[PDB]
Amino acid sequence: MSSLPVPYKLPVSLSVGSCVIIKGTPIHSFINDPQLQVDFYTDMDEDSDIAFRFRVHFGNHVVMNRREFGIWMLEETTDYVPFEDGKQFELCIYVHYNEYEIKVNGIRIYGFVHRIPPSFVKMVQVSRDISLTSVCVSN
Repeated sequence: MSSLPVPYKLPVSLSVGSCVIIKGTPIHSFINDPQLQVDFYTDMDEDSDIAFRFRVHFGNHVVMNRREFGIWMLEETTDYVPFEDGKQFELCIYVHYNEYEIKVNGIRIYGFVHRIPPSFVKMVQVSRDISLTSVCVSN
């Protein structure tokens, strides 16, 4: 009604210089392990490979990884998660030549190096404990 379906699937084409911009609000923040997940898939089904998963445990940490043929690779984390319960955030994922750069409300929190070319990404999926207002791919 007032927000997009979650989980949400958007077909995309990414190039160097692209930015995936997600606007939403953390909800259910009183539960034990509230989360946000963003997956960059290489095809339209959820069994396809994942170039980049960004999984936030709100108030705790972010875990990032890549899946090929069902197998997860080298996991990366940071405890820098500057979201606010019940307040809208702007999550920007910039596609650079060498990495995805993740900014939360304008502040870089991480850079995840490409394991496969970002041009291989065909779909972005947003899931878990958010209300989702908008998603798009800019430039």
